[PDB]
Amino acid sequence: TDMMNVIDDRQVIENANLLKGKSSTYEVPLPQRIQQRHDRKAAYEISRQEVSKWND
Amino acid sequence: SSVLADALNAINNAEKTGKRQVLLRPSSKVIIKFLQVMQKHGYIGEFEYIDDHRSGKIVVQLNGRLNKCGVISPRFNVKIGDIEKWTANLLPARQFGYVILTTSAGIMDHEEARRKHVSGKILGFVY
Amino acid sequence: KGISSSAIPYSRNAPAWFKLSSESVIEQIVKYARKGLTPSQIGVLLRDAHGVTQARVITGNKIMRILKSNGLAPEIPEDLYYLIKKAVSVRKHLERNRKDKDAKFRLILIESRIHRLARYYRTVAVLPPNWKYE
Amino acid sequence: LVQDLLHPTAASEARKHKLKTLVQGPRSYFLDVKCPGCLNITTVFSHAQTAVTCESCSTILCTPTGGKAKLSEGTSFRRK
Amino acid sequence: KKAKKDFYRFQVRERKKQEINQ
Amino acid sequence: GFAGEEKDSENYHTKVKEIKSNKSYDAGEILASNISLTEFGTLLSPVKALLMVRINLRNQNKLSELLRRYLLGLNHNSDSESESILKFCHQLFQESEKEDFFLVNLESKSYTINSNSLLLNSTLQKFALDLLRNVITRHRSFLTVSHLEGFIPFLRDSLLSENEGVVISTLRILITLIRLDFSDESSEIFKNCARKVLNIIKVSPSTSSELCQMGLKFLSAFIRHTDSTLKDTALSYVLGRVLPDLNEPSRQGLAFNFLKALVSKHIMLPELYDIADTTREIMVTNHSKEIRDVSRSVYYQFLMEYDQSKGRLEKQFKFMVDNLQYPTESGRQSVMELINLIITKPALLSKLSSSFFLALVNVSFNDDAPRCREMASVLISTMLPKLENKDLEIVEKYIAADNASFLNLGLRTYKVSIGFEHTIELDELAIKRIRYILSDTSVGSEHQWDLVFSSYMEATESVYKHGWDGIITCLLYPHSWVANLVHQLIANKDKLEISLTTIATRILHQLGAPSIPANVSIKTLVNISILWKEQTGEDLKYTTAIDYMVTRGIIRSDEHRMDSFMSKALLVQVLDEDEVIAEGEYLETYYSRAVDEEQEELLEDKLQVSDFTKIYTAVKQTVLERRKERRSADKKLRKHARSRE
Amino acid sequence: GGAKIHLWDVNRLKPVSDLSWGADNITSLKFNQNETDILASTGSDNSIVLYDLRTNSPTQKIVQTMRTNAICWNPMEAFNFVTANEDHNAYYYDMRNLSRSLNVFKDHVSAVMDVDFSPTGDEIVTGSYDKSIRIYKTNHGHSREIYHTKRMQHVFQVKYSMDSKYIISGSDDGNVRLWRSKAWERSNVKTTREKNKLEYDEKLKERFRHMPEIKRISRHRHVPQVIKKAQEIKNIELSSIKRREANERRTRKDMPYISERKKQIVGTVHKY
Amino acid sequence: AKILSQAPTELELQVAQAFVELENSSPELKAELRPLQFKSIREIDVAGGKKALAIFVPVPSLAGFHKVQTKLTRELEKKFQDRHVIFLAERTLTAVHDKILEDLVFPTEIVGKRVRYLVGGNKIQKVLLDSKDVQQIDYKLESFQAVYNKLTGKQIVFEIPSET
RNA sequence: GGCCGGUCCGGAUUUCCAACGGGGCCUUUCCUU
RNA sequence: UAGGGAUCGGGUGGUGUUUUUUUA
Ligand SMILES: [Zn+2]
Repeated sequence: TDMMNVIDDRQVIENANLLKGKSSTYEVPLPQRIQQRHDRKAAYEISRQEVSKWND
Repeated sequence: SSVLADALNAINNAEKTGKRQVLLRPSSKVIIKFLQVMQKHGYIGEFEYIDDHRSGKIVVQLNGRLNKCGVISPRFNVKIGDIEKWTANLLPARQFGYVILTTSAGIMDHEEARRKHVSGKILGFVY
Repeated sequence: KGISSSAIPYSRNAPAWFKLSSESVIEQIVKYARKGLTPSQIGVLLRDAHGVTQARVITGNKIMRILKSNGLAPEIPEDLYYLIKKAVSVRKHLERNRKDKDAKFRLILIESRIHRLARYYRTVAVLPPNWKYE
Repeated sequence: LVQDLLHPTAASEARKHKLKTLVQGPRSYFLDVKCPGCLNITTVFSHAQTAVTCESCSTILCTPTGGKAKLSEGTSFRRK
Repeated sequence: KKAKKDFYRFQVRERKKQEINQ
Repeated sequence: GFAGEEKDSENYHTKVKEIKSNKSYDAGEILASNISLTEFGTLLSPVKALLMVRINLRNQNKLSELLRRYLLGLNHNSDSESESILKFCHQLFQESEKEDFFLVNLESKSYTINSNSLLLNSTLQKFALDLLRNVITRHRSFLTVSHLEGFIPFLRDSLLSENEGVVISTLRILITLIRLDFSDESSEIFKNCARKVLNIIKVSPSTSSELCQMGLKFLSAFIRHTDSTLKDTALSYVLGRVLPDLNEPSRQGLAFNFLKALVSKHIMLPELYDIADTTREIMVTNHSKEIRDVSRSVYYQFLMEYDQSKGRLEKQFKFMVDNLQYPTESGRQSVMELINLIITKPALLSKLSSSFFLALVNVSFNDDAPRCREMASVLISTMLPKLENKDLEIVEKYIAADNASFLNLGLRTYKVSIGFEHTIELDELAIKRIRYILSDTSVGSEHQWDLVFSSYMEATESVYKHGWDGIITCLLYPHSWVANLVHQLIANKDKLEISLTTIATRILHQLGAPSIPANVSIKTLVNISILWKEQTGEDLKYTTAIDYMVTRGIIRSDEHRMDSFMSKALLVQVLDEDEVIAEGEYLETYYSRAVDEEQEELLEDKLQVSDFTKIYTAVKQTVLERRKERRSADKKLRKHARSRE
Repeated sequence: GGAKIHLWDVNRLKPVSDLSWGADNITSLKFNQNETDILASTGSDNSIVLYDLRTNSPTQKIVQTMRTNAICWNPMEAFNFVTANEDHNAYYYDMRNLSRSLNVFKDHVSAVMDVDFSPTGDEIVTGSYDKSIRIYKTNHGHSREIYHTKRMQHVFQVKYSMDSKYIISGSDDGNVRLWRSKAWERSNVKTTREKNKLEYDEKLKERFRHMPEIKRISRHRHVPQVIKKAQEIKNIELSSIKRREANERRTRKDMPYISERKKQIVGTVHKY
Repeated sequence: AKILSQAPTELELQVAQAFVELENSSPELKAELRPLQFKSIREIDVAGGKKALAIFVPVPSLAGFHKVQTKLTRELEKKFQDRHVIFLAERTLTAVHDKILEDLVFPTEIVGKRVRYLVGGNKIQKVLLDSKDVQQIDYKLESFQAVYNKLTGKQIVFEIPSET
């Protein structure tokens, strides 16, 4: 951050307070129907996976 | 001509020539109620109301249940003692088909009219 | 007889590309009417040039209403005016050469079409009764 | 031939006549024209029915025809 | 071009001024 | 019947008597009518009198809530709380456990098979509902084993073979009855219905149904309070069935209670480590109240009461850091509440209180308005319970941490080794003396230009609110007192300083000049009136009266009424102060008229001076009229009215 | 299938799951014969929606031009089904690639009301709104055989008996009838000389199928003249559409060829 | 600043601070946020969980919100993010429901209303959107029908004549 | 009817969430009509 | 009862030849 870049400038002790070596998490999320469309796309993919068994 | 009458002529002769979907404009609310009760009794199928701003187009999808709708001109009052003789001289057989009346408390056919024990003026018929 | 008509769209919050205001439209309308333009012509001019879709849907009210509301209204309706002056032009032509029985037939039809909306306008009383052909 | 009398294909809706569709609509369209004398924008109808003249540089922009009004040979338009 | 010398009530005002001045 | 059909019909336009008050009527009616022997039978018999023919789902559902209204009336008055209703419940449990060649027959019509056999079962289901809420009569010291062992063999049937109507309530009864140690057959019934809810979850392809949710609450109670819980892999399966439902938290609730129960009983399940991840996810991102809170409860209980890998135990805190920036404005507050619970109810606080301090500083410098208050509160609670070296390095990084240094100095002072805080205040004084350069003069010049970012200012105003060096600070406070809220804070600081320890004339004139060219301004006006009463005495009093006449838009008018109230000898000093208060004798105009009535109420010499001032205002009106008549805006004298209306 | 599709078992009186995409009714539905967790349905959005009950969710939808009357899965292939829709042809769809209806059985004149497979999995039967059922081979796309009688009318539900021998046709005039599938065979046990002869000349007709008088004899049926008139005027208007399309294809730059199997699809959610 | 005279909520003060913030970042706007005024705002969740802000504007400024609406709604979907926001009119009555729907959806379009009457007696009322802006239109359709539901009592399903 | 302490190791205190129902009630404020 | 092929009048779109180009 700007506050972290202005504070942690001089001292050697950074591996105790500057744990933020990785970027952020946890998106917004997406709305309800769009989440439905996404995970039912995943459902269609696993269903085609489970009948490609029956192909042989 | 009337607005209910030509719509009923349309859905009559269109299924006489044997189609599945018809179009009818201008689709007044008495037409809405009139084929509302016939899809309640299972003589047509589902129907869509396309709504422009002008008048609206009712699209009725129908199977081969129905054979004859029809209006009555003019629309004159009938009693509880009169609806039986009107079902006599208006339908082919007795317990078969219906006769639709504008009753005062709703818009219904003859059996629900005599069930709620009301009456009104005769509107049309379907069997 | 066939059909030849415009089909105004289903939209009524028209038209979302209209940068212009809703007061300059009324300003242009009263400009054209005090230039002396009939309702049909002022409508078509600001349809094409200062492009409106129609003023009844950009402004909240039709142009005859806003002409009356800005005190610029006609004294006879536009249709009766145009049909009257067509009647006087065909009468002047037949008066010039009185052998044109086709123009006589057309003048009979034009006067009957005058009488139709004339008695309509008497029954609605936009122009007052006692009125028979100026 | 045999068509779904409800919502049909857009390829047939853009094919049939503008009255005969299930909900009627326009087919003219508005468009921004640059008058080439002084380059500034004015809107114009398509079936423009009269000779519009861009009052800034009052040359001419489109002469009318029976249908779509043709534009005057140096004009440049954006459909909108 | 297609202006009118009639048809409006301010034009009946100007033409009544005409028909009383002449 | 027909009145209800006409009330819920459609071809029926209007009346005033439309809302059906009958559902409320019965819950108000059985309060009196709870004979519970005869008239209650005459209540429930017309139920069956229609429940022997045909009833749709609509009529069924309104009858079910009608029975809920009956049961709510019983909750209000339970007429006899000694077992005459319980024998009644047991009673209704026992109740709800070649000739054609001559036969003319004419007008033939068939009947339908629905009429007997739907109503063979549905009345039994509704009687079991009614009866079993009657057993959830909750009155304490009325539950004994000798009271309830007659009812256990009836509910053990309508738990298994019921089909979904009452089961949710029967195991609610068992949730209420899990406390009382029953007989051995009935504890076998408890374990048998535990196997029943296990088979319920095994058969139902969704856990977000009310049946599985209530059964999860029952298994919560069965986990928490029995001797020997078992089938641990089976409850691991149940939890693995639960975890993909938590993409949709919607009245899960009961399910989180189930999570609470087994994380409290502390069973080692390896899928719980993924349950913690998903509950952290929904804890932040879930957009309801109290579901985020119970998820905070379960995640916090897991994090404090289970083990962890020695990289994962800081990885979850790295997730805490990565959710401290969360874009919604309430999930971040839930993050702050969990960080509050981390700092409160340890050497872990010292081990994590450096990164937590830096992140709370960055959240204090965030953009959310009400979250900044929680950031300040958590920063204060983190600085107060900190260790020695942690707080020392924290204050060092806060001191060293240009507007960044200003905000860090303000934050370290707001948190504020009191001598070390005074050394930080010495460096802050080196900031503050360099933080006063022509700003209030530029503000007065902007006011004069109008009549024709203050970051270090607000930081130094905060430092002045915190605080001959203080005298030089009070001198600089007059320099910035003489950016509207910044000048208001400077005026509040100078008012506090002058209340602590020519100068009064300069302060009052600079206060009055600010109003001409807020509630904090009202506070500074009351303080300046206090200073004027504490105060060239008659010359400054005439200067204050001239300032009040120059004042007399709603704030300046209220300041004029306040200055006249501070002024009111009674008139020998107030001769030169009613030159404008009588001139005013549109809700602000109505308040100004009330102010004029206040000035007139709050006297012979004052009335004489008021009559002379009225004659002087008439003379001034004559002088203005003479100037106008010698000048003579013809159409402009009516253009104002023609443009107003 | 009602106003919304509900999944429930026989042990509880409430819907265990809602399953619909949105607000559109479900005109029919059918489970699978194998991979029994999967099922299909047809809604009056002119739409096919497949559902999987393991994930307890709908899983793909295609929209066609006209409304699909009735689905029936394959007993043998287990991921191929047949939709019967109101344009006058049935569509042997795949499941795993729902963008090309991999066969189109065409020869009808009105709306095709239902369809099911033979249990042997290679011969399907459509019954339609014109007063005639007909039986299709799977890998042809034209009528193997037409059954009709004067008393059957508006035949709504035709199913295939579980030994692939009889065709049960329930009409609209009330009657439900039996038919043979192979209309020339008989249903008694045969001595092996009869079995060898009938099988022999069955194979022989099969290999001499393309001779131009064996083909006219084995193709000749007798349709009712309503179906005859409708089929021939359908032929002349289809030839007209083909000719006018040929003229536009001669002039215009890019009118790209669409397959007959891809023609009726108007859309598909989850493009891949 | 520019609210109606009733005392607002604290989040109303926050969005008013966003309004004065966009007015602090002035000279990219054409004095458009000088004649603003709102009667009241109100925020309510959808079944998706996230909330929606109905801002009632006293309707010269529905059309006064002319081409500023898209820029300011992405501005405040950045400032007061993640809560879907809409501007509305205020007080036969089918006309006022029609108009609140017409500006409720967006200034995008509606192109047609259907209502199909099923065989069970139920009805389904569909509204049909334009063809355009779909990547941001589809993200808020359930929000639109939820706010029309709780703002009218009626039941409405939005769809586009497109794929989804 | 569910969720939260804090009095003591399960009886009294409390916050919030839902469902019914209760009360003041927001909109002809300027105008002949 | 419907369908089809033309043809006249207008319009829209396509993109090859007759056509042309700073006079309309
Ligand atoms: Zn120009």
